[PDB]
Amino acid sequence: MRRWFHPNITGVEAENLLLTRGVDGSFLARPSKSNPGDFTLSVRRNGAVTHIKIQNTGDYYDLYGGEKFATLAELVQYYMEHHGQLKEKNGDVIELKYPLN
Repeated sequence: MRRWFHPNITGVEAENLLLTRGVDGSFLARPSKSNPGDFTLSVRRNGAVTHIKIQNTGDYYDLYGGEKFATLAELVQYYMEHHGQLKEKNGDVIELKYPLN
């Protein structure tokens, strides 16, 4: 739903927040600089932060592949509930565990 969304932050303030007040599995979503309109999930795992690109085609949201969603909040809820399905690049499963509010 809402509190893990941070309109207010840069990629670097996202890594700050997650490394000082996060734990592994902490995540937030934030507007993208790499492509406006889109958003990006900054996820903490193994002490580091990964940034995953969320596509907004204006017709649905996805992770440039995968299941399609009408809303951002629905995308994040599916991946919180469905633990094996978010994988970045090298098939590496990433757990969306603890929202960084």
